[PDB]
Amino acid sequence: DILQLKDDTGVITVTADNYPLLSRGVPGYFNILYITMRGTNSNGMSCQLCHDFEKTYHAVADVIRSQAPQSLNLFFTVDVNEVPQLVKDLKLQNVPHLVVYPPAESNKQSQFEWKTSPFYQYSLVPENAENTLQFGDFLAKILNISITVPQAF
Repeated sequence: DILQLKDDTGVITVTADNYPLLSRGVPGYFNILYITMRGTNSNGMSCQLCHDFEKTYHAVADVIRSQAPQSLNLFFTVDVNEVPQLVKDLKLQNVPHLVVYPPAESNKQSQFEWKTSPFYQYSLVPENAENTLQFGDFLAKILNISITVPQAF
């Protein structure tokens, strides 16, 4: 049922409704979680970084979905204005974040939670908002795959 939540871009949107379930993970699957903010903040200010990496996020997702079909990974996106519980649980203080949860150890499955499970974090800064190569390499190393991201020469 979880796998079928993927939109046409192959990305699953976290909601306040499905979050309690999704945060419990899927056995064997990595969780790639983009934590963002697509609207304005309370101050009425946009998040240019969120918007920029969003496109980088999807490009790399598409590449991996196409070149690593066997790969046990799930791509998620959560907006901090839409899922306040995830914001509290994850003690979020800013955006955007990109974190990757490895699958829980089988013997420790029932104790898996986005909130308490260790994760890799890809450092998001304006300097790499659009570097699909570097982000691609990041995931390829974690997922143990070899990919080629379109970037010309």
